[PDB]
Amino acid sequence: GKKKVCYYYDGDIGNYYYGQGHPMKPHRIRMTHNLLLNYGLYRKMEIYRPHKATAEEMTKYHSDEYIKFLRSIRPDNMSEYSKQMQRFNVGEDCPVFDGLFEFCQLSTGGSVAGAVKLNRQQTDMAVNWAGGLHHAKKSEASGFCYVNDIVLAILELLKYHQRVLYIDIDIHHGDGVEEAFYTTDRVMTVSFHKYGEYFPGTGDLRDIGAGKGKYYAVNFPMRDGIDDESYGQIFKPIISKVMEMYQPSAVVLQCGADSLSGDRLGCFNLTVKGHAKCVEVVKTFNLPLLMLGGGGYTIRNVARCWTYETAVALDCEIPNELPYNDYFEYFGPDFKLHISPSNMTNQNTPEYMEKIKQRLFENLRMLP
Amino acid sequence: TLQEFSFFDKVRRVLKSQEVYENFLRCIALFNQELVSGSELLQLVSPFLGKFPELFAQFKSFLGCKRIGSSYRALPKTYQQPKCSGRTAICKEVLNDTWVSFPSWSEDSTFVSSKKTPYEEQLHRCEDERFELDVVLETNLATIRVLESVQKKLSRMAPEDQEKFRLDDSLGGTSEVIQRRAIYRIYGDKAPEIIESLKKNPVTAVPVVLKRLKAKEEEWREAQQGFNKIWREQYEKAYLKSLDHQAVNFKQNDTKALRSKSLLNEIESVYDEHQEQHSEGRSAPSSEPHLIFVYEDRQILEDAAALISYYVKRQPAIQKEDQGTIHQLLHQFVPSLFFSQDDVYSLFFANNNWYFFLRLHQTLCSRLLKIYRQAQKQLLEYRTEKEREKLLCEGRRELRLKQPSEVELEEYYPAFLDMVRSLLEGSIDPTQYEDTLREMFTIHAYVGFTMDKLVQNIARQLHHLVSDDVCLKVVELYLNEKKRGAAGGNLSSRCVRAARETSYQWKAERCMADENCFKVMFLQRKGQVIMTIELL
Amino acid sequence: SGGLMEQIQALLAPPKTDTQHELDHNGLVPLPVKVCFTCNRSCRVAPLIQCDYCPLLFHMDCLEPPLTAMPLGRWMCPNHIEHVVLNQKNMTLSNRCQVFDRFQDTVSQHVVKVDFLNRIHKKHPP
Ligand SMILES: O=C(CCCCCCC(=O)Nc1ccccc1)NO
Ligand SMILES: [Ca+2]
Ligand SMILES: [Ca+2]
Ligand SMILES: [Zn+2]
Ligand SMILES: [Zn+2]
Ligand SMILES: [Zn+2]
Repeated sequence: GKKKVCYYYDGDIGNYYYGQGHPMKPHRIRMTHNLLLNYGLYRKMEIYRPHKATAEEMTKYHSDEYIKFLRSIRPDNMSEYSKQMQRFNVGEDCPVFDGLFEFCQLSTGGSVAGAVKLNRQQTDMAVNWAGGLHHAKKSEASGFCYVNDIVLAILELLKYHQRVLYIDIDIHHGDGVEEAFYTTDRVMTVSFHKYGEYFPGTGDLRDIGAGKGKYYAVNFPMRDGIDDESYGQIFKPIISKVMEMYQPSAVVLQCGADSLSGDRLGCFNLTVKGHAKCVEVVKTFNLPLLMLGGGGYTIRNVARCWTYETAVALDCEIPNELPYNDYFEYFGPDFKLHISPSNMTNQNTPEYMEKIKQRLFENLRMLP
Repeated sequence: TLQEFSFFDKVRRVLKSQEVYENFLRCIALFNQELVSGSELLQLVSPFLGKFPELFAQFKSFLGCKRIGSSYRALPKTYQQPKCSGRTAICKEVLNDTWVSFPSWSEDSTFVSSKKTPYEEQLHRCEDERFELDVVLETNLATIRVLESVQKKLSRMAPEDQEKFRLDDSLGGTSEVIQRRAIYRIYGDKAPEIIESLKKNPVTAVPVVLKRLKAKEEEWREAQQGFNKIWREQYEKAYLKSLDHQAVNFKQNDTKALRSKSLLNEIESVYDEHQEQHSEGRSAPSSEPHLIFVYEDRQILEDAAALISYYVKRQPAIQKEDQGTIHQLLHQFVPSLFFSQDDVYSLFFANNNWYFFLRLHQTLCSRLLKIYRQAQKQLLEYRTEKEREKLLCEGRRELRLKQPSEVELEEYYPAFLDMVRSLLEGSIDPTQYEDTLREMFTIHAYVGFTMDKLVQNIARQLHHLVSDDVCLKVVELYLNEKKRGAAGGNLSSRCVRAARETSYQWKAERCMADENCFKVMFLQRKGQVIMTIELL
Repeated sequence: SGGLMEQIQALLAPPKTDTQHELDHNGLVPLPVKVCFTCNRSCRVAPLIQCDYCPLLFHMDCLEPPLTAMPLGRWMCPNHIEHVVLNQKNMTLSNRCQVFDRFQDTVSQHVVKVDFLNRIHKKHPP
């Protein structure tokens, strides 16, 4: 039925500048919000301003030294932290820009507030598109991410929920979140990703966990050019089996949009409808769900995808015609909500997918 | 006994090599030294004999720091784990502490240049160009709003208190960086003096900063309007070409893939694979065809015949008698072979040229069917989308371009045929033809990019199919044998006429004893025609 | 090659007043052919990877579990013995190599290996 979905947005998130020519652009969130305003989706949704997360809420997973470095480093004093900058992997790939700590605070606070809201049972759906940074490690920055807010949100969720299930449909492997919970059975991480000469270079079929957390981490490696039909054919049965064996109490869904066709860094061939089919499938199971952002580097497609999933979570149907908005010219020349795929070859043959699915099923049957 | 000798004989025969066989011997010898248990022995021998159930059953009867995964390494035990201040009980009991996973790669970055057509790079560049200007503009506008709000607050209080009002480094906003960033961008090196003036004496300094910011905002807005005008008709020129990932590869790949030698190799390789399988003695019946293709519509057949006739009728080097002969071959004999004039089959014995012609004709028919199906799908999707979007309350459930009418959507396919005819005549340029096809069929248009050449190829085959006595003798032999009914007939009567069919094949062997002989079976089923070709 | 970036960055600038198993060159299945060990098919259906220890060609999908990407280095086919040696991962590669070379000088040994096979084969031990 129709339920309540808390929405977290801070007006200042769109202004933070990663640098010239850097693929990561917070501006996308702003455009997404703008689209939500011009479809009239603010009336059926509750919008909150996320509180900034103190360093004390970040040091629950990150070391105090790394957080102190993040809070201290500025573009005008890069000379006095060079060694530290080498140590914490802050530099070329993850640059130091103006107000990066405030960006991390807002992104983390949105997801932490959503997790607290879900714990208090004031809602069964919280959305934070500023979140979804899953590559950050305990004491280092990786993959354009500085603070791992997914781990902090799950740590907040664990205070009331015995089992938390995390699902990752970003094209990259969520190594930070999987590594944070590699040896525990209270969190199982499902990741669908491209594998083979690709960042971060982890997430093999045989990475199934360690110690007490064995068989509680599943990875589906893929090839170039997966499309909507294959993704739908292999996502629904695997998630159904995971939910029937694991029986979780809360779900955290990472909705990274770099797995769509035409992405500046991705290789897949999904569309907005096929991407949001996963949201529909997850929502079918009626669990406290926390939807997060993530990757996505073709800015217009990110806006389209995230506004469509926000509409889907509200059980609202929106027209295929884009309404007039502040960033309308981004969406030319068609000005449609849905996107068309390319005709790139799908290298994932049916036998490959069947074999990987069978291996995953046999791995899942071993849970107690 | 001799059973063990026979077993070893068949295994070294089936392994087809000495090195793999010797690896098997190394396995069994390592077992013989009592280092291998029986179950472990069979689990090691399973790779060698996993595809021969008989051999596997016979062998079973005869018998009667640490690292995990692939990318996780154990942390040192004597390693000073970085202390954390917020660790609660769940933090200690849940968080991983012993494995660290090292990225198993070094390549810095390649994005996806492998699959990013130059037309997707222009779109990316235009996007980043838009984003830079937009982010600067919106930072300026947010700072303008913040200063307007603080000025409105200031104007409402007592004049003896205004000189006592001050601002911090957030400058009235919720961020300590953004407003200073905007002021720095506006004022260059003089930014710190203006910032100190704003913090110390807001009353006199706010309006002048607001005026400067507003003037810069207006100038940047008009510049952005001009840049928006320029950025358009680059998206228009790049969008449809960015989604078509195969045209550049497809043109050359298809211009090669249709040569006679390539078609011959495509079946010679399959014949060699089947011959090797027969040599190894694997369980495969010796009656399956090497290649199988499907024709799913007769209308596509007469459309293709009409296209080929249209091209051939405008040929200067083909004489009127040859035009008539090709007409009889194309509109009479070929439909008879496909039985246009269940479980009813036709048998045909052909040389190289007829095999080439059949391959090319099947390719053309399949492509025409693909285009037709795409047009039908487009029309259906448009009608369904119209019906769906008509019934939409949108948010109540708590310029642009004019899409074509339905009539154009259903007339796309005849328009496509007219376009193919125009291209064949040479009245339309290949570039305009390709652009119209792309705008008509989006990402499935490339299927028709090299049609004319294909038709040309087919034409040549037809012409040669008249000039070579072997081909006319082949068709005459088929007709003479069909007059007896041995070549092709009902499926059940096969065993009734099988010996007679053998005679036909015999004659084929004595008519093309220096040339490849092809057995072609046309099987009709549920409105489709399956053409199965096997090389003798 | 006219890009708008220079004009935008100037307009926004601060006032700083301071071998054999592969397709031929034209693209053709080489003849005679070598086939996959699992399906007995050539490179036409899919590219073949060649084991560098034994002359066994394989398909990326015909393996179990299938390979996701091309192996960049030296790859080991699943039809060798060093896999059971890999069960114990503590020992280094030099000892493994010396153990293998302990049987690399009398490679035929056909009489003695059939003899050991029948010697073990007796149901009642001697
Ligand atoms: O989307 C991501 C992060 C992808 C990180 C890819 C790192 C390599 C890279 O492309 N770096 C880069 C490129 C241009 C400019 C600066 C850094 N995770 O989900
Ligand atoms: Ca993923
Ligand atoms: Ca786990
Ligand atoms: Zn990603
Ligand atoms: Zn194979
Ligand atoms: Zn090998």
